[PDB]
Amino acid sequence: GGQMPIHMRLPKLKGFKNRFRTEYQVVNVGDINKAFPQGGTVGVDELVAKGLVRKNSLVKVLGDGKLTVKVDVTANKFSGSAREAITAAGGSATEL
Amino acid sequence: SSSRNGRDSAAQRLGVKRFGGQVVKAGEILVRQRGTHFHPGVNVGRGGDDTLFALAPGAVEFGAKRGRKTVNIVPVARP
Amino acid sequence: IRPIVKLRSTAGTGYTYVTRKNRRNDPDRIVLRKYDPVLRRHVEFREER
RNA sequence: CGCGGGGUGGAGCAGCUCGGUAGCUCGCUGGGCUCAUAACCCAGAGGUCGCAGGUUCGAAUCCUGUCCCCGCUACCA
RNA sequence: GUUACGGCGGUCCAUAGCGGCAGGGAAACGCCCGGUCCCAUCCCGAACCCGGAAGCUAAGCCUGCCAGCGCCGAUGAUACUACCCAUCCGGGUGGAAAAGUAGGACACCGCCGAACAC
RNA sequence: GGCGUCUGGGGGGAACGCGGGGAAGUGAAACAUCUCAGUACCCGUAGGAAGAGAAAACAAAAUGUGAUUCCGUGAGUAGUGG
RNA sequence: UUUGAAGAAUGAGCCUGCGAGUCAGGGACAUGUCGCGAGGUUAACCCGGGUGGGGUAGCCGCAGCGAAAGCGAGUCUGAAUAGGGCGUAUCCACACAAGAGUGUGUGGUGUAGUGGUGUGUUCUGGACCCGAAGCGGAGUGAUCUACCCAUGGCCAGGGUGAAG
RNA sequence: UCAAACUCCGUGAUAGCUGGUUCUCCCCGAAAUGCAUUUAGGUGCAGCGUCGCAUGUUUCUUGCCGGAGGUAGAGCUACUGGAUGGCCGAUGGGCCCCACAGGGUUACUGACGUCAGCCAAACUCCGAAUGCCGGUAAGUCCAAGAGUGCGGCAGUGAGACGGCGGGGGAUAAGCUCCGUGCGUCGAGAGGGAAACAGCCCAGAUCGCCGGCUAAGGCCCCUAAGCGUGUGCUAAGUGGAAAAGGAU
RNA sequence: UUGUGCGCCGAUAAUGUAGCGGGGCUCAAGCACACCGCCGAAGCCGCGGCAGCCAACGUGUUGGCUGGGUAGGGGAGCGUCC
RNA sequence: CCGGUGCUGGAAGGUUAAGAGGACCCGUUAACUCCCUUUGGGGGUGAAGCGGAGAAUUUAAGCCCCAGUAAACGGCGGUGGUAACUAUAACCAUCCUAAGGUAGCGAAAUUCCUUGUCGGGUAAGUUCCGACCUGCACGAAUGGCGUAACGACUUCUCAACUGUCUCAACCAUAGACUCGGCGAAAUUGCACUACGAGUAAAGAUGCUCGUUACGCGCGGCAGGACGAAAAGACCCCGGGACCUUCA
RNA sequence: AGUUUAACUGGGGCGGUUGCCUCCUAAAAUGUAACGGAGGCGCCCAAAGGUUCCCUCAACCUGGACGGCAAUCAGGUGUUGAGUGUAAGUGCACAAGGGAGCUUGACUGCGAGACGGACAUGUCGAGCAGGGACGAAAGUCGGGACUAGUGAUCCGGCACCUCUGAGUGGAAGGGGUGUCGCUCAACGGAUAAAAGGUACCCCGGGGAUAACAGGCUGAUCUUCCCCAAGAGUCCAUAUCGACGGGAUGGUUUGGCACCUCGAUGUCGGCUCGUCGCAUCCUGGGGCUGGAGCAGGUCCCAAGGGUUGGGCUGUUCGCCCAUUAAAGC
Repeated sequence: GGQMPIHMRLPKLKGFKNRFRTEYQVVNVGDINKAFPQGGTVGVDELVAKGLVRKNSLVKVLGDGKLTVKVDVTANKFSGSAREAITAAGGSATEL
Repeated sequence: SSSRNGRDSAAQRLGVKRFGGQVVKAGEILVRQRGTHFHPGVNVGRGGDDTLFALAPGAVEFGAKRGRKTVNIVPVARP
Repeated sequence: IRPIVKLRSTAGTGYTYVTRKNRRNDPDRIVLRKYDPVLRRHVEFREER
């Protein structure tokens, strides 16, 4: 109605967007424990196969759920909780 | 001709927001006022704009104390 | 020029800022007033002209 | 239809509020020059822009009714 | 436990106040005596503070007497009033119900302490 | 410059193409930036297609791809914008 | 169309025909339905005389918070274990803290989207239909009319009577 | 055809403007308000409708209880102001003693104070009723088809009259502007009011050559009573009207 | 002389009675107070039909409540053509 | 009247673009180096070159400025007093101006008041003529005052003339009327389209209560059908167009 | 050449206004409109903030040198009438009023919960921490007794930041935090940037809105009337009838804006009339300060009649002659 509209009387949201952003497709250790009840080698290809992450994507692993099984996880990044849970189960957490 | 009047301020919505018996949380505005037509008492505090707010839960109790009209908050004893 | 201007009281020992207002017809530019800064604690603040 | 607008010594004009209003010319009064005006000297004298109100301490000064001759008043069909 | 009592409080902070006219000094409250000390006066030991105990309940404080001034104050009635009835009557119903007036209402309650009692 | 001779052009054509020129209504609830729109229109030119095209390119540290054009995505994103 | 019209407000002479929410888009939102399902789906394109079969590039879901670096069921702020914001699908049970509104841990249950398609709104488009005055581009027009150029023609009759 | 020709094209120009928008039935059902607006005849959002989902009586009504208000009314010697008459009498004006002061005295003004009676939207020592907030117990409760939250879809955002309270206006307007869990029309037929959207009665599912009623009416028009009883009226009052006049 | 219930005057426009809707009404068909009946609606009831919501019971009947309606929302349908 | 705005001329100054000018500064880093410990890595300085930001200084017109110009656009005053009756004011004082409207004209094609006043003309003259000047709001090339002649101009008067009129009558012709023939039109919601007083969207053929009225035509009149025509041109809102300008 | 040139508006224009705060209107919650009634704001204060402590005025009376009503001094009365930075209101004497000392909380990070609420805005806020001020301590302090004292967004500037750094290291630029720049005052702020005319006008619309007429109202106007102070030699009422008061009518100027703006043609005249009576003449009558003639005033009466000319567009009016009269 000529009132200064909501999309102009409000401030533009702060900040920028960082075109050089390294975004990671994330998978949780609980999802891993469900996908691989027996354990074993676990890599980006296997996670893509089991439908946990997307192809052609950097992968990060996160410690949300419970992990009980031995896994030689291979991803691009790991969180501390994820790494610790993996090693507590007794497997390994390799970064490429 | 013309009138030199025509102005008015915005209504400030002063008044009593929580009357006697109304159970209120702490910080609840009880009384919006300019001066101290209502004074603060038990578990009630006075803001910069002479607004009365509960400092604790309870039911609002309107009382008097040395002629002043007061606003008090009486505790609600849990069962 | 206004009598009561912005002032922009800055700090000694680190030149960060607090802002308030003060009349120009006071016979000075130097409103030395203590204040709490971030990154340090209570110190004297002056008005950078 | 309706609106608008300055006032101050006797005359004409100035002067916006640090706490007085006043000043100029003319006029007038007294004296002097002259045998008797004008021009000279002043002790020169001279006013509350009317009352109400200031935030007033106090308002010519500021604000309103009044103070009132005021330039513009103009409903176009 | 009793005081003509000293504090600390309370009341829909006036039924409590003011002003009476007659009284009290046990401890206490007080005036009061002095400024050496802490402290103090935009000047003043008046006050604040300190040290004291000469005399005095004169005052404050306290007790009794009160409708003199103020305060409280119903009832009933009236006004006003939500709803209702009523074709103007702002009439009337049933509900609520003032102000003013008038009749009448003159401090009380608690805790501690003191002297005494005990 | 004149004379002679020879070779050719000239104009048309619905659309598409390349290069140039280039509006305004409109929208922005006004309007000028902006948009409409490089549209309409115009000009010059073609060819059966044209243009472009064989890196003084992309890319980002991958032993990378390897002319150009076109299609889809990227994405109504990054950004741009009184 | 109006507060309100039989209305003396509008429109309609009558009949017959025609005459207005449509279409496109992997568009947006919501809803229904179908398929599959933590996956769903292909686009261009290829092969098919078809409506079928291939096609993983991408897209949406699958982890969020933060300006971002980044960290990650946490994260941002912040000196903070000190609170708040957003998020941790939801619910159940227990336990402990609290009764400042309830929270924190443990266990369990375990999260539902996506692509077709219908419908309703919506975006870009003429966008339900009709309607201007007017703006712009390019052209047509001076055989009407205005003015001018060239060349021709016309102005009965009667008077007045300048210069020379 | 000329305050910028005509034609074609852009072009289906754009128009907050006007008009038009075609079959049916069932259920529900508004608004004409607020805020903002180069806005005021438009639009956004809210309010109000519908649909769906979730919740479920939280809504609403009544009783009771707890509460805050400053209206009506009243009061003012309770404030600010206004204001009547008395009383006193400063104060001044005069007079006389006549200076100048200090005195008495007044044809006068006569403040302040006081006695009595009064007034006020911007006065209040007071102070309702209502309404509002909250709580509580019930009611309705095969329904109000409630309320709240979310979302889809809206329309409305020109209101009108009447009752009550009020402003503006001449306490005029079929005036205007507000308020009112006030109404009706709007969007509501039917009956009455002669006719007559907004007044009264009453909210139309359809049918019936059945009955009771409301408002309003019962001599004839016109259905029902030239009803009964007691009075009144002489003016056709009834079946318009004032100050005021009136054996 | 007081108050009251009815009345009188004041009273006064212009197409035509025209300020009871009309006739006509005081032998009230006028006013007041009481009383008695009746008329009177698409209200309520009665009989019947239909629909919506809900409930109950049964795997479709009964019952209750509701059913004016503009903008508008929702639902279900008729008809036309291919 | 050169104050304003223009136009012309001038340029001692002031200001002023691009261009020259490139200081200084910044970025980078060859090299110096300092710790910090690492197996090299974080702080300072910093040449040249390349870049970026670009100061001082110089630089024209224009503008400011200095003069002129009004047959350039334009502008050409107030207050108060004063003469032996009164009246006015030749005269004076004062304020402001760039200058204060001269001659001449003047209730005007200009004068609101206003039918100004006076005179003339008329029986009677808001018009006309002459004159006065109190010029709301004349005025000298947006020319002033006059002017013979001219004018389908405007205004007034007079003679003559007349049907313009008192006051209308008659004749013919073309229509209208009748017959024959051809044969439209605008308009149109309908229709066996009364009047009064009312009521009503406030002016009724259509409603109410009454009154009046046999049905159908022909010629006529024009009061109504808020008659037809043209989506009011005035007004407003919205939008255009064209025009103006120190937007 | 393209465009702008606001809206509200009891039609529009002119005038005025536009945001914020306070009161009344406002109908005892909140809220509530009007070109309704009154005022104020677009700041100030480095103390006029914070804290600790202390005090209580104004007015009046009395006494006092200049000194006066009123300066400062003393005493008394005085519970609030003063004063509160500034409008008003609400409050404040318990002080929020007056004074002194020390100070900078006129903080940083946050904020349970609320108010208000179309949205955007706005408002209060106990409490935790940090580091402080005051205070013995409790505690208070995140500006002011309160409510106004201000401006969204975009854009850009400055300072700081362990953010980013278009191959890499840097840098530029961007980003965060704090903050600055708009009488954008038409104050929810169309553009960074904008005035007018149209009678040459056009289009779309409107009876949503004016002019004519109608309708309502009836201030005004008109026609009467009530009281009767009085003028009238006396005598209120033969006649006029003040101050005041009540009404008619609906013809005047108006108010409203209800039909009509997809058309209701306007003044005056001409023609034709028709109606009312508030009667100009004619007619009838009462009173008279009516001797008579002639009148005045009032009542009844609307049958008929109610001239022609000069001026002016004119209605109206003045004038000329007449008339029984020259009606409204």
